[PDB]
Amino acid sequence: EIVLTQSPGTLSLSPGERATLSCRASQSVSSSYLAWYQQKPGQAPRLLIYGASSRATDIPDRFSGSGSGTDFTLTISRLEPEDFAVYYCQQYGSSPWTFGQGTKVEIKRTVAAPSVFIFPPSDEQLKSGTASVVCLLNNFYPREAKVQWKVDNALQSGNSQESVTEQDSKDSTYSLSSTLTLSKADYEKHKVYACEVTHQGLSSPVTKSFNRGE
Amino acid sequence: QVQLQESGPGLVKPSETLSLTCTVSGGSISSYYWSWIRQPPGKGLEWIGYIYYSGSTKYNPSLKSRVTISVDTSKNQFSLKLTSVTAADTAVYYCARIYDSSGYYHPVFDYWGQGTLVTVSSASTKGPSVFPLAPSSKSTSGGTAALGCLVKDYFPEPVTVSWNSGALTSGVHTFPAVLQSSGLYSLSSVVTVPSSSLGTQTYICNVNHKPSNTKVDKRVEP
Amino acid sequence: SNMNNTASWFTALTQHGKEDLKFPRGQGVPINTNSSPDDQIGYYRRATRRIRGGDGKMKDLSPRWYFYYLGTGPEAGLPYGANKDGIIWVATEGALNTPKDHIGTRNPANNAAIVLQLPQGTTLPKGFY
Repeated sequence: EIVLTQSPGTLSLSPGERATLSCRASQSVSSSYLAWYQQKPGQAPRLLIYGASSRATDIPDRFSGSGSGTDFTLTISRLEPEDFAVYYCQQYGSSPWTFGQGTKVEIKRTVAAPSVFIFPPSDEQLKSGTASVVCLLNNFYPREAKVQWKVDNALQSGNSQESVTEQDSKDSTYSLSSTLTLSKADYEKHKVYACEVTHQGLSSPVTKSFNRGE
Repeated sequence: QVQLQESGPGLVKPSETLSLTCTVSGGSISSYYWSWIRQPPGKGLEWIGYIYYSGSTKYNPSLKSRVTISVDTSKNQFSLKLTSVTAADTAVYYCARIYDSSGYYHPVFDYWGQGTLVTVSSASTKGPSVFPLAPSSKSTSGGTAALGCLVKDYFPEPVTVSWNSGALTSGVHTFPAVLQSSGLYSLSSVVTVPSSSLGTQTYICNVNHKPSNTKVDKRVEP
Repeated sequence: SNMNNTASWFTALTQHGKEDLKFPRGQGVPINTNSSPDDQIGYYRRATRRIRGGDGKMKDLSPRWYFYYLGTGPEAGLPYGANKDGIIWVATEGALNTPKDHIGTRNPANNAAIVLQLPQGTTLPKGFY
Protein backbone atom coordinates (compact mmCIF):
# COMPACT_ATOMS: atom_id res chain seq x y z
CA GLU A 1 0.00 0.00 0.00
CA ILE A 2 0.96 3.66 -0.31
CA VAL A 3 1.97 5.06 3.06
CA LEU A 4 1.43 8.77 3.71
CA THR A 5 3.73 10.40 6.25
CA GLN A 6 2.66 13.78 7.65
CA SER A 7 5.08 16.38 9.10
CA PRO A 8 5.29 17.85 11.56
CA GLY A 9 3.09 15.72 13.84
CA THR A 10 2.06 18.84 15.77
CA LEU A 11 2.19 22.53 14.88
CA SER A 12 1.69 25.48 17.21
CA LEU A 13 1.15 28.87 15.60
CA SER A 14 -0.38 32.26 16.39
CA PRO A 15 -3.57 33.49 14.73
CA GLY A 16 -2.71 35.34 11.54
CA GLU A 17 0.29 33.15 10.85
CA ARG A 18 0.59 30.96 7.80
CA ALA A 19 0.67 27.21 8.47
CA THR A 20 2.46 24.72 6.20
CA LEU A 21 1.51 21.04 6.50
CA SER A 22 3.56 18.36 4.75
CA CYS A 23 2.32 15.04 3.35
CA ARG A 24 4.83 12.68 1.71
CA ALA A 25 3.93 9.44 -0.08
CA SER A 26 5.89 6.19 -0.38
CA GLN A 27 5.09 5.97 -4.11
CA SER A 28 3.93 8.55 -6.67
CA VAL A 29 0.25 9.48 -6.73
CA SER A 30 0.55 11.78 -9.77
CA SER A 31 -1.10 15.20 -9.55
CA SER A 32 -4.81 14.84 -8.83
CA TYR A 33 -5.33 11.93 -6.40
CA LEU A 34 -4.85 13.57 -3.03
CA ALA A 35 -7.36 15.08 -0.61
CA TRP A 36 -7.11 16.91 2.70
CA TYR A 37 -9.69 16.59 5.49
CA GLN A 38 -10.10 18.64 8.67
CA GLN A 39 -11.25 16.94 11.89
CA LYS A 40 -12.31 18.81 15.00
CA PRO A 41 -12.79 16.97 18.32
CA GLY A 42 -15.80 14.68 18.42
CA GLN A 43 -16.71 15.40 14.79
CA ALA A 44 -16.43 13.57 11.52
CA PRO A 45 -13.72 14.77 9.11
CA ARG A 46 -14.63 17.47 6.60
CA LEU A 47 -13.31 17.83 3.03
CA LEU A 48 -10.95 20.78 2.46
CA ILE A 49 -8.99 20.08 -0.75
CA TYR A 50 -9.27 17.41 -3.44
CA GLY A 51 -7.47 16.63 -6.67
CA ALA A 52 -4.26 17.70 -4.86
CA SER A 53 -5.00 21.37 -5.59
CA SER A 54 -8.79 21.89 -5.94
CA ARG A 55 -10.63 23.51 -3.06
CA ALA A 56 -14.01 22.38 -1.72
CA THR A 57 -16.64 25.01 -2.40
CA ASP A 58 -17.58 25.80 1.23
CA ILE A 59 -13.92 26.20 2.22
CA PRO A 60 -12.34 29.69 2.06
CA ASP A 61 -9.45 30.36 -0.27
CA ARG A 62 -6.96 30.77 2.55
CA PHE A 63 -6.74 26.96 2.34
CA SER A 64 -4.70 25.73 -0.62
CA GLY A 65 -3.11 22.48 -1.66
CA SER A 66 -0.06 21.98 -3.83
CA GLY A 67 2.44 19.34 -4.92
CA SER A 68 2.75 16.35 -7.20
CA GLY A 69 4.23 12.87 -7.35
CA THR A 70 5.08 12.11 -3.69
CA ASP A 71 5.44 15.57 -2.10
CA PHE A 72 2.31 17.47 -1.01
CA THR A 73 1.55 20.56 1.05
CA LEU A 74 -1.51 22.10 2.67
CA THR A 75 -1.15 25.83 3.31
CA ILE A 76 -3.45 27.66 5.72
CA SER A 77 -3.13 31.40 5.69
CA ARG A 78 -4.46 33.78 8.33
CA LEU A 79 -4.72 31.03 10.93
CA GLU A 80 -7.70 31.40 13.30
CA PRO A 81 -8.38 29.87 16.73
CA GLU A 82 -11.19 27.87 15.12
CA ASP A 83 -8.59 26.25 12.84
CA PHE A 84 -7.55 24.04 15.77
CA ALA A 85 -7.99 20.54 14.37
CA VAL A 86 -6.21 17.50 13.10
CA TYR A 87 -5.55 17.79 9.38
CA TYR A 88 -5.32 14.54 7.42
CA CYS A 89 -4.10 13.94 3.92
CA GLN A 90 -5.57 11.02 1.99
CA GLN A 91 -4.58 9.43 -1.31
CA TYR A 92 -6.71 7.71 -3.90
CA GLY A 93 -3.91 7.14 -6.41
CA SER A 94 -3.65 3.51 -5.39
CA SER A 95 -5.79 0.88 -3.75
CA PRO A 96 -6.28 0.75 -0.85
CA TRP A 97 -7.02 4.38 -0.26
CA THR A 98 -4.97 5.50 2.75
CA PHE A 99 -4.76 8.45 5.15
CA GLY A 100 -1.79 10.06 6.81
CA GLN A 101 -1.61 9.98 10.60
CA GLY A 102 -2.51 13.68 10.88
CA THR A 103 -0.96 16.99 11.88
CA LYS A 104 -2.59 18.56 14.93
CA VAL A 105 -2.56 22.35 14.67
CA GLU A 106 -2.61 24.12 18.05
CA ILE A 107 -3.36 27.84 18.26
CA LYS A 108 -0.95 29.92 20.36
CA ARG A 109 -2.29 32.53 22.77
CA THR A 110 -1.16 34.54 25.78
CA VAL A 111 -0.25 32.70 28.96
CA ALA A 112 -3.28 32.23 31.19
CA ALA A 113 -3.00 30.87 34.71
CA PRO A 114 -5.53 28.21 35.73
CA SER A 115 -8.38 28.92 38.05
CA VAL A 116 -8.19 26.15 40.67
CA PHE A 117 -11.23 24.51 42.30
CA ILE A 118 -11.40 21.54 44.69
CA PHE A 119 -14.36 19.22 45.33
CA PRO A 120 -14.62 16.84 48.31
CA PRO A 121 -16.36 13.49 47.82
CA SER A 122 -20.12 13.73 47.88
CA ASP A 123 -22.02 12.28 50.82
CA GLU A 124 -23.73 9.98 48.30
CA GLN A 125 -20.45 8.45 47.17
CA LEU A 126 -19.15 8.22 50.73
CA LYS A 127 -22.18 6.10 51.66
CA SER A 128 -21.01 3.47 49.16
CA GLY A 129 -17.53 3.18 50.66
CA THR A 130 -15.26 5.14 48.33
CA ALA A 131 -14.08 8.75 48.10
CA SER A 132 -13.15 10.63 44.91
CA VAL A 133 -11.51 14.03 45.47
CA VAL A 134 -11.46 16.22 42.36
CA CYS A 135 -9.15 19.13 41.58
CA LEU A 136 -10.06 21.29 38.56
CA LEU A 137 -7.65 23.60 36.68
CA ASN A 138 -9.83 25.72 34.43
CA ASN A 139 -9.08 27.66 31.23
CA PHE A 140 -5.29 27.88 31.19
CA TYR A 141 -2.51 28.15 28.61
CA PRO A 142 -0.05 26.56 27.82
CA ARG A 143 -1.18 22.97 28.34
CA GLU A 144 1.79 22.01 30.51
CA ALA A 145 0.81 21.89 34.17
CA LYS A 146 1.78 19.97 37.30
CA VAL A 147 -0.78 18.88 39.88
CA GLN A 148 0.19 17.18 43.14
CA TRP A 149 -2.02 15.91 45.94
CA LYS A 150 -1.19 16.23 49.61
CA VAL A 151 -3.21 14.54 52.36
CA ASP A 152 -2.23 15.78 55.84
CA ASN A 153 0.95 16.97 54.11
CA ALA A 154 1.75 13.51 52.71
CA LEU A 155 2.63 13.79 49.01
CA GLN A 156 0.51 11.31 47.08
CA SER A 157 1.93 9.28 44.25
CA GLY A 158 0.18 6.66 42.19
CA ASN A 159 -3.38 7.18 43.43
CA SER A 160 -4.57 9.95 41.12
CA GLN A 161 -5.49 10.22 37.47
CA GLU A 162 -5.54 13.29 35.22
CA SER A 163 -7.61 14.20 32.18
CA VAL A 164 -7.18 17.22 29.87
CA THR A 165 -9.62 18.76 27.40
CA GLU A 166 -8.78 19.45 23.80
CA GLN A 167 -7.87 23.03 23.05
CA ASP A 168 -10.89 25.26 23.13
CA SER A 169 -11.83 26.35 19.60
CA LYS A 170 -12.68 29.93 20.70
CA ASP A 171 -10.31 30.94 23.50
CA SER A 172 -7.52 28.42 22.83
CA THR A 173 -7.35 27.37 26.49
CA TYR A 174 -7.20 23.98 28.15
CA SER A 175 -8.80 22.60 31.30
CA LEU A 176 -7.61 19.70 33.44
CA SER A 177 -9.03 17.49 36.17
CA SER A 178 -7.08 15.46 38.71
CA THR A 179 -8.98 12.83 40.69
CA LEU A 180 -7.63 11.32 43.91
CA THR A 181 -9.26 8.01 44.85
CA LEU A 182 -9.28 6.67 48.42
CA SER A 183 -11.34 4.20 50.39
CA LYS A 184 -13.93 5.61 52.79
CA ALA A 185 -11.83 4.30 55.69
CA ASP A 186 -8.67 6.04 54.46
CA TYR A 187 -10.56 9.25 53.71
CA GLU A 188 -12.00 9.39 57.24
CA LYS A 189 -8.50 8.95 58.75
CA HIS A 190 -7.23 12.27 57.38
CA LYS A 191 -8.15 15.94 57.71
CA VAL A 192 -6.43 18.19 55.14
CA TYR A 193 -6.86 17.48 51.42
CA ALA A 194 -4.83 19.76 49.17
CA CYS A 195 -4.25 20.23 45.45
CA GLU A 196 -0.93 21.90 44.57
CA VAL A 197 -0.66 23.49 41.13
CA THR A 198 2.41 24.59 39.18
CA HIS A 199 1.89 26.48 35.93
CA GLN A 200 3.80 29.07 33.89
CA GLY A 201 1.07 31.66 34.48
CA LEU A 202 1.54 31.44 38.25
CA SER A 203 4.57 33.16 39.75
CA SER A 204 5.01 30.19 42.12
CA PRO A 205 3.17 26.97 43.06
CA VAL A 206 -0.25 27.43 44.64
CA THR A 207 -2.45 25.26 46.81
CA LYS A 208 -6.20 24.86 47.25
CA SER A 209 -7.40 22.70 50.15
CA PHE A 210 -10.29 21.71 52.35
CA ASN A 211 -10.58 20.07 55.75
CA ARG A 212 -12.79 16.98 55.81
CA GLY A 213 -16.13 17.80 57.39
CA GLU A 214 -15.94 21.60 57.12
CA GLN B 1 -30.54 17.89 3.65
CA VAL B 2 -28.70 14.53 3.34
CA GLN B 3 -28.03 12.95 6.75
CA LEU B 4 -26.33 9.67 7.65
CA GLN B 5 -26.62 7.72 10.90
CA GLU B 6 -24.74 4.61 12.03
CA SER B 7 -26.46 2.00 14.19
CA GLY B 8 -25.42 -1.28 15.77
CA PRO B 9 -23.85 -2.81 18.88
CA GLY B 10 -21.15 -0.89 20.77
CA LEU B 11 -19.60 -3.97 22.32
CA VAL B 12 -18.52 -7.15 20.47
CA LYS B 13 -16.65 -10.18 21.81
CA PRO B 14 -13.34 -11.26 20.24
CA SER B 15 -13.71 -13.62 17.23
CA GLU B 16 -17.37 -12.65 16.79
CA THR B 17 -18.84 -10.58 13.97
CA LEU B 18 -19.32 -6.79 14.02
CA SER B 19 -22.43 -5.56 12.17
CA LEU B 20 -23.34 -1.91 11.57
CA THR B 21 -26.00 -0.20 9.49
CA CYS B 22 -26.03 3.27 7.98
CA THR B 23 -29.44 4.88 7.52
CA VAL B 24 -29.67 7.70 4.96
CA SER B 25 -32.28 10.42 5.19
CA GLY B 26 -32.97 13.50 3.13
CA GLY B 27 -31.65 11.76 0.02
CA SER B 28 -31.57 8.45 -1.76
CA ILE B 29 -28.97 5.70 -1.75
CA SER B 30 -29.53 5.42 -5.48
CA SER B 31 -27.01 6.91 -7.91
CA TYR B 32 -24.20 7.20 -5.31
CA TYR B 33 -21.23 5.39 -3.84
CA TRP B 34 -21.28 4.70 -0.07
CA SER B 35 -18.35 3.95 2.19
CA TRP B 36 -17.21 2.83 5.65
CA ILE B 37 -14.19 4.42 7.38
CA ARG B 38 -12.90 3.74 10.88
CA GLN B 39 -10.73 5.52 13.44
CA PRO B 40 -9.26 3.74 16.48
CA PRO B 41 -9.31 5.91 19.62
CA GLY B 42 -6.51 8.46 19.43
CA LYS B 43 -5.33 7.29 15.97
CA GLY B 44 -5.83 8.06 12.29
CA LEU B 45 -8.40 7.04 9.71
CA GLU B 46 -8.60 3.77 7.79
CA TRP B 47 -10.74 3.26 4.70
CA ILE B 48 -12.65 -0.06 4.86
CA GLY B 49 -14.46 -0.23 1.53
CA TYR B 50 -17.19 1.17 -0.65
CA ILE B 51 -20.33 -0.03 -2.38
CA TYR B 52 -22.00 1.45 -5.45
CA TYR B 53 -25.78 1.69 -5.08
CA SER B 54 -26.24 -1.06 -7.69
CA GLY B 55 -24.04 -3.48 -5.73
CA SER B 56 -20.40 -3.46 -6.89
CA THR B 57 -17.86 -3.25 -4.07
CA LYS B 58 -14.19 -2.61 -3.39
CA TYR B 59 -12.54 -3.40 -0.07
CA ASN B 60 -9.26 -2.55 1.59
CA PRO B 61 -7.06 -5.59 0.78
CA SER B 62 -5.88 -5.87 4.39
CA LEU B 63 -9.49 -6.39 5.48
CA LYS B 64 -10.89 -8.15 2.40
CA SER B 65 -10.95 -11.62 4.03
CA ARG B 66 -13.24 -10.30 6.79
CA VAL B 67 -15.34 -7.51 5.25
CA THR B 68 -18.74 -7.45 3.59
CA ILE B 69 -20.55 -4.28 2.59
CA SER B 70 -24.13 -4.61 1.38
CA VAL B 71 -26.80 -2.18 0.25
CA ASP B 72 -30.60 -2.24 0.74
CA THR B 73 -32.20 0.41 -1.48
CA SER B 74 -35.68 -0.61 -0.29
CA LYS B 75 -34.83 0.75 3.19
CA ASN B 76 -32.34 3.45 2.11
CA GLN B 77 -29.60 1.71 4.12
CA PHE B 78 -26.20 0.11 3.61
CA SER B 79 -24.37 -2.12 6.04
CA LEU B 80 -20.97 -3.40 7.17
CA LYS B 81 -20.13 -6.93 8.32
CA LEU B 82 -16.64 -7.50 9.81
CA THR B 83 -15.83 -11.06 10.91
CA SER B 84 -13.30 -12.48 13.41
CA VAL B 85 -12.83 -9.21 15.30
CA THR B 86 -10.03 -8.48 17.76
CA ALA B 87 -9.02 -5.49 19.84
CA ALA B 88 -7.35 -4.11 16.69
CA ASP B 89 -10.89 -3.53 15.38
CA THR B 90 -11.92 -1.29 18.30
CA ALA B 91 -12.69 2.02 16.61
CA VAL B 92 -15.21 4.68 15.76
CA TYR B 93 -16.91 3.51 12.55
CA TYR B 94 -18.15 6.18 10.14
CA CYS B 95 -20.41 5.77 7.21
CA ALA B 96 -20.00 8.31 4.41
CA ARG B 97 -21.26 9.22 0.96
CA ILE B 98 -18.77 9.46 -1.91
CA TYR B 99 -19.76 12.21 -4.33
CA ASP B 100 -17.97 14.98 -6.27
CA SER B 101 -20.37 17.86 -6.90
CA SER B 102 -17.92 19.43 -9.39
CA GLY B 103 -18.65 16.62 -11.86
CA TYR B 104 -15.07 15.36 -12.08
CA TYR B 105 -15.75 11.97 -10.40
CA HIS B 106 -13.33 12.48 -7.49
CA PRO B 107 -13.89 9.94 -4.69
CA VAL B 108 -14.39 12.51 -1.94
CA PHE B 109 -16.40 11.90 1.23
CA ASP B 110 -18.93 14.73 1.10
CA TYR B 111 -21.37 13.64 3.83
CA TRP B 112 -20.57 11.66 6.98
CA GLY B 113 -22.39 10.00 9.81
CA GLN B 114 -21.60 11.02 13.37
CA GLY B 115 -19.58 7.84 13.98
CA THR B 116 -20.30 4.96 16.31
CA LEU B 117 -17.75 3.46 18.70
CA VAL B 118 -17.37 -0.31 18.72
CA THR B 119 -15.27 -1.82 21.51
CA VAL B 120 -14.01 -5.38 21.07
CA SER B 121 -13.78 -6.90 24.53
CA SER B 122 -14.76 -9.93 26.59
CA ALA B 123 -15.90 -7.73 29.48
CA SER B 124 -19.53 -7.14 30.41
CA THR B 125 -21.43 -3.86 30.35
CA LYS B 126 -21.49 -1.88 33.61
CA GLY B 127 -23.56 1.23 34.22
CA PRO B 128 -22.09 4.31 35.90
CA SER B 129 -22.75 5.96 39.21
CA VAL B 130 -23.39 9.70 39.02
CA PHE B 131 -22.26 11.90 41.88
CA PRO B 132 -22.49 15.68 42.26
CA LEU B 133 -19.46 17.95 42.30
CA ALA B 134 -21.20 20.56 44.39
CA PRO B 135 -20.29 24.25 44.22
CA SER B 136 -18.85 25.59 47.44
CA SER B 137 -16.47 28.18 48.84
CA LYS B 138 -13.63 25.95 47.57
CA SER B 139 -15.07 25.99 44.04
CA THR B 140 -15.65 29.75 43.98
CA SER B 141 -13.30 32.29 42.35
CA GLY B 142 -14.91 35.67 43.00
CA GLY B 143 -17.97 36.03 40.85
CA THR B 144 -17.49 32.57 39.31
CA ALA B 145 -18.32 29.17 40.78
CA ALA B 146 -17.58 25.72 39.38
CA LEU B 147 -19.82 22.67 39.71
CA GLY B 148 -20.01 19.36 37.96
CA CYS B 149 -20.92 15.69 37.88
CA LEU B 150 -18.63 12.71 38.40
CA VAL B 151 -19.62 9.74 36.20
CA LYS B 152 -17.86 6.77 37.73
CA ASP B 153 -17.24 3.08 37.00
CA TYR B 154 -18.81 2.26 33.63
CA PHE B 155 -18.00 0.06 30.67
CA PRO B 156 -17.66 0.34 27.71
CA GLU B 157 -17.36 3.85 26.36
CA PRO B 158 -19.03 6.19 25.66
CA VAL B 159 -21.12 8.26 27.99
CA THR B 160 -22.69 11.53 26.96
CA VAL B 161 -23.15 14.51 29.28
CA SER B 162 -25.17 17.63 28.63
CA TRP B 163 -26.25 20.41 30.98
CA ASN B 164 -29.85 21.60 31.40
CA SER B 165 -31.02 19.36 28.55
CA GLY B 166 -28.62 21.15 26.23
CA ALA B 167 -29.57 24.73 27.14
CA LEU B 168 -26.26 25.25 28.96
CA THR B 169 -23.20 24.89 26.74
CA SER B 170 -20.95 27.88 27.50
CA GLY B 171 -18.22 27.12 30.01
CA VAL B 172 -18.90 23.37 30.00
CA HIS B 173 -15.88 21.04 30.01
CA THR B 174 -16.58 17.33 29.73
CA PHE B 175 -13.27 15.58 30.27
CA PRO B 176 -12.00 12.57 28.36
CA ALA B 177 -12.68 9.43 30.35
CA VAL B 178 -9.84 7.73 32.19
CA LEU B 179 -9.50 3.98 32.43
CA GLN B 180 -9.13 2.91 36.07
CA SER B 181 -7.14 -0.10 37.28
CA SER B 182 -10.50 -1.84 37.84
CA GLY B 183 -11.00 -1.86 34.05
CA LEU B 184 -13.89 0.60 34.36
CA TYR B 185 -13.98 4.13 33.01
CA SER B 186 -14.67 7.35 34.88
CA LEU B 187 -15.14 10.93 33.76
CA SER B 188 -16.17 14.32 35.09
CA SER B 189 -18.13 17.11 33.46
CA VAL B 190 -17.85 20.61 34.93
CA VAL B 191 -19.28 24.04 34.20
CA THR B 192 -18.52 27.52 35.48
CA VAL B 193 -21.42 29.83 36.35
CA PRO B 194 -21.80 33.24 38.02
CA SER B 195 -21.65 33.00 41.80
CA SER B 196 -24.69 35.26 42.19
CA SER B 197 -26.86 32.75 40.29
CA LEU B 198 -26.17 29.74 42.55
CA GLY B 199 -29.32 30.05 44.65
CA THR B 200 -31.63 30.98 41.78
CA GLN B 201 -30.62 29.11 38.62
CA THR B 202 -30.91 25.31 38.52
CA TYR B 203 -28.07 23.17 37.11
CA ILE B 204 -28.75 19.60 35.98
CA CYS B 205 -26.28 17.24 34.35
CA ASN B 206 -27.93 14.85 31.89
CA VAL B 207 -25.92 11.61 31.76
CA ASN B 208 -26.55 8.82 29.26
CA HIS B 209 -24.71 5.49 29.12
CA LYS B 210 -26.60 3.68 26.42
CA PRO B 211 -24.73 0.30 26.60
CA SER B 212 -26.24 -0.21 30.07
CA ASN B 213 -29.46 1.77 29.47
CA THR B 214 -28.39 4.10 32.29
CA LYS B 215 -29.94 7.56 31.92
CA VAL B 216 -29.67 10.03 34.83
CA ASP B 217 -30.55 13.70 35.39
CA LYS B 218 -28.78 14.95 38.50
CA ARG B 219 -29.47 18.39 39.94
CA VAL B 220 -26.25 19.78 41.46
CA GLU B 221 -26.77 22.08 44.47
CA PRO B 222 -24.56 23.72 47.12
CA SER C 1 10.63 -0.61 -31.79
CA ASN C 2 10.47 -2.28 -28.35
CA MET C 3 7.06 -0.82 -27.43
CA ASN C 4 6.69 -3.08 -24.33
CA ASN C 5 3.26 -2.86 -22.65
CA THR C 6 2.58 0.73 -23.72
CA ALA C 7 -0.09 0.15 -26.38
CA SER C 8 -3.76 0.98 -26.10
CA TRP C 9 -5.94 -2.01 -25.26
CA PHE C 10 -8.28 -1.05 -28.16
CA THR C 11 -8.20 -0.28 -31.82
CA ALA C 12 -8.22 3.37 -32.83
CA LEU C 13 -10.95 5.69 -34.08
CA THR C 14 -9.86 7.20 -37.38
CA GLN C 15 -10.63 10.87 -37.96
CA HIS C 16 -11.78 11.31 -41.57
CA GLY C 17 -12.95 14.92 -41.12
CA LYS C 18 -11.55 18.13 -39.71
CA GLU C 19 -13.21 18.12 -36.28
CA ASP C 20 -11.56 16.67 -33.17
CA LEU C 21 -13.05 13.66 -31.46
CA LYS C 22 -15.66 14.40 -28.80
CA PHE C 23 -18.48 12.61 -27.02
CA PRO C 24 -21.56 13.64 -25.04
CA ARG C 25 -20.99 13.55 -21.28
CA GLY C 26 -21.35 9.97 -20.08
CA GLN C 27 -20.40 8.48 -23.48
CA GLY C 28 -17.30 7.29 -25.32
CA VAL C 29 -15.62 4.74 -23.01
CA PRO C 30 -14.96 1.50 -24.98
CA ILE C 31 -16.80 -1.62 -23.87
CA ASN C 32 -14.61 -3.87 -21.70
CA THR C 33 -16.42 -6.61 -19.76
CA ASN C 34 -13.24 -7.27 -17.71
CA SER C 35 -13.70 -3.97 -15.89
CA SER C 36 -15.97 -2.50 -13.23
CA PRO C 37 -18.08 0.69 -13.15
CA ASP C 38 -15.41 2.67 -11.31
CA ASP C 39 -12.92 1.86 -14.13
CA GLN C 40 -14.95 3.49 -16.92
CA ILE C 41 -12.95 6.70 -17.43
CA GLY C 42 -10.03 7.76 -19.58
CA TYR C 43 -8.83 9.77 -22.55
CA TYR C 44 -8.44 9.46 -26.29
CA ARG C 45 -5.08 10.64 -27.59
CA ARG C 46 -4.56 11.80 -31.17
CA ALA C 47 -1.76 9.94 -32.95
CA THR C 48 -0.43 11.48 -36.14
CA ARG C 49 1.46 9.69 -38.90
CA ARG C 50 3.47 11.09 -41.80
CA ILE C 51 4.16 9.50 -45.19
CA ARG C 52 5.95 10.57 -48.36
CA GLY C 53 3.39 11.77 -50.89
CA GLY C 54 3.36 11.09 -54.60
CA ASP C 55 4.92 14.51 -55.22
CA GLY C 56 7.90 13.72 -52.96
CA LYS C 57 6.82 15.95 -50.06
CA MET C 58 5.86 14.63 -46.65
CA LYS C 59 2.14 14.24 -46.01
CA ASP C 60 -0.11 13.68 -43.00
CA LEU C 61 -2.30 10.61 -42.89
CA SER C 62 -5.68 10.80 -41.16
CA PRO C 63 -5.25 11.14 -37.38
CA ARG C 64 -6.04 8.10 -35.26
CA TRP C 65 -7.45 8.45 -31.75
CA TYR C 66 -6.47 5.77 -29.18
CA PHE C 67 -8.22 5.20 -25.84
CA TYR C 68 -6.29 4.89 -22.56
CA TYR C 69 -7.76 4.36 -19.12
CA LEU C 70 -7.26 7.30 -16.76
CA GLY C 71 -3.81 7.26 -15.24
CA THR C 72 -2.32 4.92 -17.85
CA GLY C 73 -0.60 5.29 -21.18
CA PRO C 74 1.36 8.19 -22.62
CA GLU C 75 -0.56 10.75 -20.52
CA ALA C 76 -0.67 8.65 -17.34
CA GLY C 77 0.21 11.68 -15.23
CA LEU C 78 -2.46 14.00 -16.68
CA PRO C 79 -5.50 14.81 -14.48
CA TYR C 80 -8.94 13.90 -15.76
CA GLY C 81 -10.40 16.86 -17.61
CA ALA C 82 -7.11 18.71 -18.13
CA ASN C 83 -7.30 20.86 -21.25
CA LYS C 84 -4.45 19.50 -23.39
CA ASP C 85 -4.23 19.53 -27.18
CA GLY C 86 -4.73 16.09 -28.74
CA ILE C 87 -6.43 14.78 -25.56
CA ILE C 88 -10.17 14.39 -25.01
CA TRP C 89 -11.77 12.98 -21.88
CA VAL C 90 -14.58 10.43 -21.50
CA ALA C 91 -16.28 8.80 -18.53
CA THR C 92 -19.31 6.61 -17.86
CA GLU C 93 -21.65 7.27 -14.96
CA GLY C 94 -20.23 5.34 -12.00
CA ALA C 95 -16.59 6.12 -12.83
CA LEU C 96 -14.17 7.17 -10.12
CA ASN C 97 -11.31 9.60 -10.70
CA THR C 98 -8.47 7.20 -9.74
CA PRO C 99 -5.63 5.82 -11.91
CA LYS C 100 -6.34 2.46 -13.51
CA ASP C 101 -2.96 0.87 -12.80
CA HIS C 102 -4.61 -2.54 -12.44
CA ILE C 103 -5.70 -2.44 -16.09
CA GLY C 104 -2.64 -0.63 -17.43
CA THR C 105 -1.74 -0.86 -21.10
CA ARG C 106 -1.22 -3.62 -23.62
CA ASN C 107 1.84 -5.53 -24.80
CA PRO C 108 1.09 -6.39 -28.46
CA ALA C 109 3.47 -9.34 -28.23
CA ASN C 110 1.06 -10.95 -25.76
CA ASN C 111 -2.39 -9.54 -26.63
CA ALA C 112 -4.07 -8.33 -29.80
CA ALA C 113 -5.99 -5.05 -29.88
CA ILE C 114 -9.62 -5.26 -28.74
CA VAL C 115 -11.92 -4.04 -31.48
CA LEU C 116 -13.26 -0.76 -30.10
CA GLN C 117 -17.00 -1.06 -29.47
CA LEU C 118 -19.32 1.59 -28.05
CA PRO C 119 -22.69 0.81 -26.41
CA GLN C 120 -25.78 0.97 -28.58
CA GLY C 121 -27.16 4.47 -28.46
CA THR C 122 -23.80 6.26 -28.39
CA THR C 123 -23.67 9.41 -30.49
CA LEU C 124 -20.83 8.64 -32.90
CA PRO C 125 -19.31 11.95 -34.07
CA LYS C 126 -19.20 13.08 -37.68
CA GLY C 127 -16.41 11.70 -39.81
CA PHE C 128 -15.25 9.05 -37.34
CA TYR C 129 -14.79 5.35 -38.09
